[PDB]
Amino acid sequence: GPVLGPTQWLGDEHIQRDYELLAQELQQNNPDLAARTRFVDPLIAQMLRSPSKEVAERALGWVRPGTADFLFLPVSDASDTDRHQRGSHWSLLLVDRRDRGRRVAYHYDSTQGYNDGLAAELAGRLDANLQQAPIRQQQNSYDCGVFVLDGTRELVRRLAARPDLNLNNLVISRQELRDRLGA
Amino acid sequence: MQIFVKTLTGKTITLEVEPSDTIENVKAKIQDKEGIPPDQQRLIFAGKQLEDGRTLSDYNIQKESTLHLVLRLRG
Repeated sequence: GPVLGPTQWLGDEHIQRDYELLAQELQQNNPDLAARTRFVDPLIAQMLRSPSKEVAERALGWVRPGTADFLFLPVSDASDTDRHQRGSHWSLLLVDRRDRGRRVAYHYDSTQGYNDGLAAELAGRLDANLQQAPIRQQQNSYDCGVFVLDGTRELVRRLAARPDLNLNNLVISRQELRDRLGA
Repeated sequence: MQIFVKTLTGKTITLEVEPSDTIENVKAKIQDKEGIPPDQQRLIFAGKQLEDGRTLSDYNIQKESTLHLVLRLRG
């Protein structure tokens, strides 16, 4: 699996599984771009913003940013401490490090501004300037994780071709995601 | 043998385990001390999530290793 219902919120297990699928696809079709790219585990992305600097530096060592051109971080607003606050929203941070002097973290949030506080924390930990980037806004209460996953896949397609990072025209498909995870 | 589980806040949980212990067994041991149900836990070692069915020895986790605990996410 893990399988996903028609209106089910995505968990970290769904996001990580699609990121593993994508990581394997990219290393097959574009191994050079795949070596330059990190699809960061959502749990490791939360560790990156930990108030414990020893936990954050461990997470940094797993991400290996110093050799990456692009970091894709799913951003959850789950609490660091409260077992009963496991998150309400997913957004996407793409950190472009190609210019090692002006790294930028593009924040794609399908509810604009929702996760901006956490996005700024992550960008600071990654030595990037935060910039809100356009993505189609969600039209229901359950698809933010699908925006994160399909936005990631669309950005990967655009990075392979030379560019346009405007995701206002993003078309998402929960159906295609459920098929990917179920197969 | 002794292993350590590090929390997102940097707190250290000390567990007593065997190499034959499954990851699920380890999560139960965390529940025994912290009260967190296993279904909420994820355990990470060397950047990889640990599957409930494998043992510590499967992942080459040896005495005094540190694992990282991150609770499940949803959105």
